[PDB]
Amino acid sequence: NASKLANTNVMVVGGAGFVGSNLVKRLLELGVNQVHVVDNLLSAEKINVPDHPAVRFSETSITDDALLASLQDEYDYVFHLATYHGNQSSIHDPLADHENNTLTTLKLYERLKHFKRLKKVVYSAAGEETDIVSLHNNDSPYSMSKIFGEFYSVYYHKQHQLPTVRARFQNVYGPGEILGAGRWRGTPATVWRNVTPTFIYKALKGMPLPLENGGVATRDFIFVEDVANGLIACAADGTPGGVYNIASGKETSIADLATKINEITGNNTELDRLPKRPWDNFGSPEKARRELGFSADVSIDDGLRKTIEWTKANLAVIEQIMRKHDSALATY
Amino acid sequence: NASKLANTNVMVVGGAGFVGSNLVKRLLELGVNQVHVVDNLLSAEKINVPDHPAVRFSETSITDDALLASLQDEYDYVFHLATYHGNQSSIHDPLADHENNTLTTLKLYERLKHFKRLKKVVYSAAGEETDIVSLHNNDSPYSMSKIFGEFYSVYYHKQHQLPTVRARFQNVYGPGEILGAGRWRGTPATVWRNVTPTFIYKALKGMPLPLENGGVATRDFIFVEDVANGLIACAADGTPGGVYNIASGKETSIADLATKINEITGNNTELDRLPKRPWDNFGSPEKARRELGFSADVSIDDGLRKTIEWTKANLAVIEQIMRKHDSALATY
Ligand SMILES: NC(=O)c1ccc[n+]([C@@H]2O[C@H](COP(=O)([O-])OP(=O)(O)OC[C@H]3O[C@@H](n4cnc5c(N)ncnc54)[C@H](O)[C@@H]3O)[C@@H](O)[C@H]2O)c1
Ligand SMILES: NC(=O)c1ccc[n+]([C@@H]2O[C@H](COP(=O)([O-])OP(=O)(O)OC[C@H]3O[C@@H](n4cnc5c(N)ncnc54)[C@H](O)[C@@H]3O)[C@@H](O)[C@H]2O)c1
Ligand SMILES: O=c1ccn([C@@H]2O[C@H](COP(=O)(O)OP(=O)(O)O)[C@@H](O)[C@H]2O)c(=O)[nH]1
Ligand SMILES: O=c1ccn([C@@H]2O[C@H](COP(=O)(O)OP(=O)(O)O)[C@@H](O)[C@H]2O)c(=O)[nH]1
Repeated sequence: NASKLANTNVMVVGGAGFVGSNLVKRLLELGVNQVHVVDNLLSAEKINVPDHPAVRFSETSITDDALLASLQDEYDYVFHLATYHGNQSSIHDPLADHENNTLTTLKLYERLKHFKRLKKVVYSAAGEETDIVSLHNNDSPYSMSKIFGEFYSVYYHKQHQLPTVRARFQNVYGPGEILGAGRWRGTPATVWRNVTPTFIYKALKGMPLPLENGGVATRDFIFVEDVANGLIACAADGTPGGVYNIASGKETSIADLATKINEITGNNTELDRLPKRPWDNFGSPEKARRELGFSADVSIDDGLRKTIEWTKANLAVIEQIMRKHDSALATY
Repeated sequence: NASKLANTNVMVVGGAGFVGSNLVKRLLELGVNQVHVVDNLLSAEKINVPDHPAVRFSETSITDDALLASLQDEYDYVFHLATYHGNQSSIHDPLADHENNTLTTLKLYERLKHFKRLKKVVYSAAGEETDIVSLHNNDSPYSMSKIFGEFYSVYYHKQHQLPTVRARFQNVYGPGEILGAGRWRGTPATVWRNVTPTFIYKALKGMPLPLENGGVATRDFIFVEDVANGLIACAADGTPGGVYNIASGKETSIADLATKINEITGNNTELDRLPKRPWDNFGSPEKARRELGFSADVSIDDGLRKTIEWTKANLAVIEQIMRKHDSALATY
């Protein structure tokens, strides 16, 4: 990254969220002058937004015309992390997705296009790096919104010199991701938002972890603190118009993820495991390493321990948050 | 195409426009039961929408929630031709483009997704056929909106079986395209909307045609009546989820276009021409021929004659329409 960020003014759109909150904490620790958090708490909890003399919090949508018109050219860096969480919610309501996942990026970039203090605008794009995409195998409106944000990022850079850097990451896990965070977004995935926190929660309650299909599917998990540092490196040193995978380069099967969670938590229950076959089943981190000196080196073992310790410490709070969706969960 | 369209109920979004109006006239002549024209007249004139017992006209945006909620499952075919006209206007105001070029397709498809009477939804996509696209060399928000409409067309077909067919065409010319049609959209291109009507207008006024760079650039022009028939063929016989170039397969240089316009009109003024060089400079029509039996066979010579005859007959009306933008044109 850098202390290029020291004493700077930063906006984090979506900064009350999982990746966002973690980014905000890291920015504060790097000595930034200001974080302007813009977040509508659609998929977040206000407890993730510090009450801090340096942290200004606008509890508004980044699509709000008044808010946009009120923005001043007083930012060195903008991190655009807002999204409509996530695939399942977006399928359920593509219009809610569009408002909070496509229009967000367009109206934000439209406001920022003539700002001159901006050094970098870092857009969380989802998951060497190529800039060719298929109309097919976009499984959700969410996936289309994310890709549309990359189209916008490239356009605004070429047309208006908006200094955009697209940061592609996926399968982020760690402290600050709260099952049930924010409003009901249509489906049980509002609760059960990703495999890692679902597994950690269930394991801490001594419950059998539900392995789907023997858990043969693999993912390149990345610890959230590495993602924060990756985003910061993109800001500091990322080439305007450019794109970087922020990735661990290491794949872990869901069976193995489950196994590790159970052993750390001491959850002594059965795992419906199966051997991975060739027909059962990722981005290279080399560009970010070479160009930004960035490496995501937190192992799945270290990362799971830190996540579990945080979950344990905050279990009551998380449980109380989850419970707000009990009646919608029963209706589904 | 077919008389598969005989006695059917059809909606034409954007049906007061250039391609739209021509499509509506051809539908009426093929004996359709109903055309529901939905058009906000943003880049169109109401004189292009017939007052007809069979033609219902909603002078509303297709994004209007009330209108969308009011739509009944009473359509056999939908043609989605609305756009924010065009590249230049979209650069000027990407937000106006988005509203009338991206959100249009999404909210339309969202309403139509559970309609069961629908045989085909034909989307005008702009310009064998591949479904791979680059984030680069999208010159405008318009170009991004058009591509986003293809993402949506593919998604809605795969997810909801919406029977979409993407019709890719460009450089359409002919009767019904009126210089200055609709509202001021920010730039002189509101008047001077395309090279062909600009040239025909100027030539009829005995003015030198402004050839840019000796006119070496070439385009595959297509007569609007061939485009209408191409759209109808897509509706009748196009494969759901699929895409077709609707194209002439013949390239004409702007110098040659200018030359032909001058000779038909008898405009006896100079042309700043240059020889085309290899470094100075299109979609195949074969898929549509093979699969739909569709061929765009109107030559540039025949098409220009028909267009010029229409322009001549309607010159006063067109001039009066153009004049509404005099004060915005002077301000630009
Ligand atoms: N977590 C992952 O593995 C993952 C993977 C790939 C990409 N991403 C991307 O990373 C970014 C952050 O995701 P996250 O996991 O922190 O999820 P998240 O839901 O916790 O964070 C998104 C934040 O955006 C906010 N938001 C939603 N609509 C808004 C609007 N209109 N205006 C302002 N804020 C709004 C939410 O309230 C939330 O705080 C997103 O862009 C996402 O697409 C995440
Ligand atoms: N003319 C060409 O060479 C060309 C080339 C490639 C693609 N296309 C595509 O063909 C289609 C028709 O283009 P055209 O040349 O007839 O231009 P056009 O401007 O004449 O027609 C577009 C129509 O859409 C209407 N419209 C705009 N916003 C609307 C909204 N929100 N709701 C309903 N209607 C709305 C306009 O009022 C207009 O009648 C468009 O999709 C365009 O992108 C045209
Ligand atoms: O309760 C769960 C939740 C998910 N998974 C698996 O964990 C993986 C999660 O993948 P990812 O987070 O990348 O998103 P997804 O692929 O599901 O869209 C998938 O293989 C799921 O089958 C599981 O076994 N049990
Ligand atoms: O008054 C004009 C208008 C345009 N043109 C040329 O005609 C072509 C029009 O191209 P097209 O319609 O496909 O759209 P464009 O390429 O301009 O975006 C371009 O080469 C222009 O330089 C011209 O010579 N004189």
